Amino acid sequence: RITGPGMLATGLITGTPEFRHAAREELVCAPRSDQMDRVSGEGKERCHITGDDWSVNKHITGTAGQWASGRNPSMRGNARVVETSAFANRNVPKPEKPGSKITGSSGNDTQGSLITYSGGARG
Amino acid sequence: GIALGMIETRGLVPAIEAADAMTKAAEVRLVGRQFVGGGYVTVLVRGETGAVNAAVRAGADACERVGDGLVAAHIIARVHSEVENILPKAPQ
Amino acid sequence: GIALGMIETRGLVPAIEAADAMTKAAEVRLVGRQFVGGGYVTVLVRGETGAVNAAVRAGADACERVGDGLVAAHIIARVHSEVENILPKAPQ
Amino acid sequence: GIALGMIETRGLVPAIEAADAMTKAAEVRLVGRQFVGGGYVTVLVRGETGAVNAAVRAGADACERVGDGLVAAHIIARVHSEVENILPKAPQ
Amino acid sequence: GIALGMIETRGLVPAIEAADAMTKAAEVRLVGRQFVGGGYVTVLVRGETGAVNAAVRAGADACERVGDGLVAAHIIARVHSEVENILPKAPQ
Amino acid sequence: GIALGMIETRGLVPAIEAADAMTKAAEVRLVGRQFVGGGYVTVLVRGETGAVNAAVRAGADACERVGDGLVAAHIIARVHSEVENILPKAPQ
Amino acid sequence: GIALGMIETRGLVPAIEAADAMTKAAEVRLVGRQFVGGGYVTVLVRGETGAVNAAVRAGADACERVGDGLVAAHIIARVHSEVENILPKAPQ
Amino acid sequence: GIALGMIETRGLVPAIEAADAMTKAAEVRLVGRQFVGGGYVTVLVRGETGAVNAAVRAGADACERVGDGLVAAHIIARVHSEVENILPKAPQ
Amino acid sequence: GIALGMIETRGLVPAIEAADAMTKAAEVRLVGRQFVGGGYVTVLVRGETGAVNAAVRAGADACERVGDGLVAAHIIARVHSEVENILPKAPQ
Amino acid sequence: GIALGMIETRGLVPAIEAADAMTKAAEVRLVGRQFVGGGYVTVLVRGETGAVNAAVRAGADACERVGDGLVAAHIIARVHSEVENILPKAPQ
Amino acid sequence: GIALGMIETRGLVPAIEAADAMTKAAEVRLVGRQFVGGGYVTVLVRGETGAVNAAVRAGADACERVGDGLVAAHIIARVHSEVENILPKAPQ
Repeated sequence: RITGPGMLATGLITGTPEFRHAAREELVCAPRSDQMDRVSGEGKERCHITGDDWSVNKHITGTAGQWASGRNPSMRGNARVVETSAFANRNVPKPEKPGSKITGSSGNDTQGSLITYSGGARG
Repeated sequence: GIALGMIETRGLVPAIEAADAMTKAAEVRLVGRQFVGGGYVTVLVRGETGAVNAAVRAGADACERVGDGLVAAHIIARVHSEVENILPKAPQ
Repeated sequence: GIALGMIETRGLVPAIEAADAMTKAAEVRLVGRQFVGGGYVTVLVRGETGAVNAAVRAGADACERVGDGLVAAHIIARVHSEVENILPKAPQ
Repeated sequence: GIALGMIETRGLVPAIEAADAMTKAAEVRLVGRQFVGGGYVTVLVRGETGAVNAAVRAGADACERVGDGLVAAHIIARVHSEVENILPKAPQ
Repeated sequence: GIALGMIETRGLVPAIEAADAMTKAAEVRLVGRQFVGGGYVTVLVRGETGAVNAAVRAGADACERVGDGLVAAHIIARVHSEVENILPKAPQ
Repeated sequence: GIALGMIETRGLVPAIEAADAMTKAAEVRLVGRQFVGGGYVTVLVRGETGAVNAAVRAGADACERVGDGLVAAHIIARVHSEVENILPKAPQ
Repeated sequence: GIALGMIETRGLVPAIEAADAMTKAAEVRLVGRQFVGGGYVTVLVRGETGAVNAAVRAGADACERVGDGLVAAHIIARVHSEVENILPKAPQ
Repeated sequence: GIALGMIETRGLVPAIEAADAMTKAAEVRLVGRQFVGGGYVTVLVRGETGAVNAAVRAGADACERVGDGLVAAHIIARVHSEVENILPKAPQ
Repeated sequence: GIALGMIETRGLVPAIEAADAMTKAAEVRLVGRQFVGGGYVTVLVRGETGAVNAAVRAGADACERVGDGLVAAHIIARVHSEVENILPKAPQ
Repeated sequence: GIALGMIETRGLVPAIEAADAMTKAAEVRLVGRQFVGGGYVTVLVRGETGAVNAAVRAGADACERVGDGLVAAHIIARVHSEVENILPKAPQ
Repeated sequence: GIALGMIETRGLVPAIEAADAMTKAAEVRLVGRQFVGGGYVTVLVRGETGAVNAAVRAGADACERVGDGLVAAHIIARVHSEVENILPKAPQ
């Protein structure tokens, strides 16, 4: 009925006037492969040190566990991560490889790594 | 104008198109363009509330299908005085 | 204020909305906004324990659906004196 | 010299190849190169509307097959005055 | 003490919660907070070998479920003099 | 030497290996290392077309299996004058 | 010595563990710790070929399980004179 | 105020009613009335984006049931300089 | 600001809530709070048309369930010049 | 303190009881008593957010069954400076 | 310019929206706006062929649903020198 810049981006905009919801919301050390430790050096628990070690059983209580996490209130949220990085883009879709049809002694290795000259042509 | 309208995008090309449509589409001044790191680029404008609503809507619609695309398009009609400390004043 | 309120987000638009909601909701001071990197933006506030608790709840709800969204909303009633050195004093 | 041609690539090698193809194809100036972060790189060129339509197409084709590739190819025929602030004038 | 204990986390909020937990848990002194990049924050403490181990385990538990979580937790009882050059001394 | 040879890798280790292999293979100048962001590290050389054709190929073969890998290996025998502004002239 | 040993890791905690293991294992000199970006952290050691080879092997095993793990572990017996410009001379 | 609000109608009576409704409803100056030909009469008003939005809505609601009716209601927040020389500059 | 927005409530506690929400939502001036008598209290604000709209929506939503409730939430884009005399300019 | 806690009742007897229970329970100063009219009485306290939250709760429980009863019990942790104009500074 | 772009619409509200979209999109000079009679309003823009193509496409898209509608959108790269006589040189 009324046209103008208001009609655009109906779902995308999040703002103050109408979007705001109303009245609603064997071995001494355990196998390296089959073991992973909380602390990763010096405090590693893989190796069964026997004696008066600094390890703590379930009977003792304090300094770790609920006695550390519970102190400070916290909340968590499901925000969306794409992880744009060189590692993440290591499987990015790519166009068909350039093909070399040069017929001269060009040192043209078509079995090695892709060396693209200007325009994306292989060489 | 004290209203704030921010549009966030993955990459710069969608942001510059969003800024172009945002400014062409109403009275708004491009106060800042911030690289958030990780790809995210935020372009934010200032103006009167009605103008910012039109500018933000134009930007979100324009840049929705440019490059990686739109992440956020948000409006704050009056940002608290504290928040002004973390907002750019003139474009850079 | 001793209490520290923290809200992390994926992008700057949710961070600004969170900071605006935090400051509006209660008596908090926006000590700093930090660009952690790789798309993370963290907003820090300091105030009395009661205010920070109210502000952080307002911030988490405000930015929950804005942009990529909220990562963490954390409250620390009293930081150890050592931690004070790694916290921003004033925003920039 | 008002049309803006922007090519965004994942990495810098495709960005440089796109820049070389764009400047070779048409009579366009390479205003700037920007590291958007997160692996994005954007190359912007300025020229006549026809020259920037040819350069962008030439650049997009060239950098498609180089490394991670092209994320976006965009043309802004008329660029608003405000946007000029966030547009680099010359390449650093 | 000279033993070094480090906790790595995704985002600054779990990093600060860790540093708060380690400092409060045992007799350790916070010495740095590094922004590794990519949304990774490392908090390093120094103290007696026993104290550092107790602090780091407490910190790991504390930041394990805050925000994007915990990446690593490490203690080096004795650090070679060479590695002292790539370690922060006092938090800035 | 006016030709340009660029190699982009995921990380600094393959980049340094690529840089070493290229400079050791032919008579080329290592003129820049560029942390593009998000891990991408571009190392680019300037030399004769034959020297840079043989340097880039050796570098690519050397850094392909090192670390995360090799993103792109590119050669531009003739570089447009405009693109010369966005190319390093000496190591950062 | 001129032999160069480079170890790349995801995060800093593995890098510090790697550097500690390397400097402890053999007579190598830690010359730099580079934050590549994207999370990668690269520690470079210079020494005699025998010492660097021993140092890198010890480092690769020590940091493999720490944090997000190891990305690369490389040895270059002789580094070209050109590359040494892009190699840090001493840690910072 | 640089926003333009236009309300076409069939016949003059709905146009005069729309012109009266729009000006009374909000702060908009009536730039003109053009007899488009074929029984279409367009009334154009200028003002702030928010004012024009209120005026145009009021005008459309007033002329909907007056005579033949409403053809178009449109709001242009920003008018390009070119379009100026085709609009009625003089209010009378 | 020409535009006027009035919220009427049963009691004063809802009126104060509406006034706080309105002034926080957008850029408006609380020009008066009137005790109509018989339980009604009317808080009315002045501002731009766009800001006033955003303000009254927030005020209506905020005070809807506080105390007895909300009686009326009215928006006038521009009052007649005559009605300006019976409107407060600053609160008593 | 700046947090505002308002309790509204039908009649003065519950309002005075609310003031007594509120002021006794926590550390909040009684800033105003307002006769809205129609039988409504409003008692206003100002204090720290934690202090105000305990006081409003105590007052509400206390006046809930005294006379006609409790119309409302509201807390505003931070009142906009505009609303400060319409609030009593001290009691009558 | 030589390229001629024409858009015909039913009424002046669909024509003004096109004219605004045309000149905004590309650097096209608006030469004429003709009331053909019978409720047809034609807008002619003159510019470069590349600029006119973008202008007409933008103009046609913007006013397809604005008012009674778009009749047609026609681009002529170069008109015969004879047809220049029946074209409007400047807007009325």
